[PDB]
Amino acid sequence: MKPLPVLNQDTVIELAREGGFAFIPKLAGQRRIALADITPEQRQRLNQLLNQTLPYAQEEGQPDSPGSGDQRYFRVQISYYSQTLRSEIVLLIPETSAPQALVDLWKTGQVDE
Repeated sequence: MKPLPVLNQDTVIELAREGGFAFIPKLAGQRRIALADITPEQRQRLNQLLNQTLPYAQEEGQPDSPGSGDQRYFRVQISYYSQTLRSEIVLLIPETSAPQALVDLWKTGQVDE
């Protein structure tokens, strides 16, 4: 088993949602976090922060919640640089098919299990 690349000093998660019908800033919802662009403490505090916010935040509205737009899609780009494996992984799939991993990656951004 080789689960997703755990958040390390060489991990970079970047997710962005687009689609709908009209190009509107509010429909951006972009989130690019690069651990390699911050300090060790900053990373740990960041992960713990967001995670600690989950139980302190509202509830999710199913893998695909209602709203405006006609064609929505999620784009998750996981950039991981290791010794044996050094590359990035981009995934783009419509919201209508957005798996729990996608909806969870944009919300928590942590390995699903």
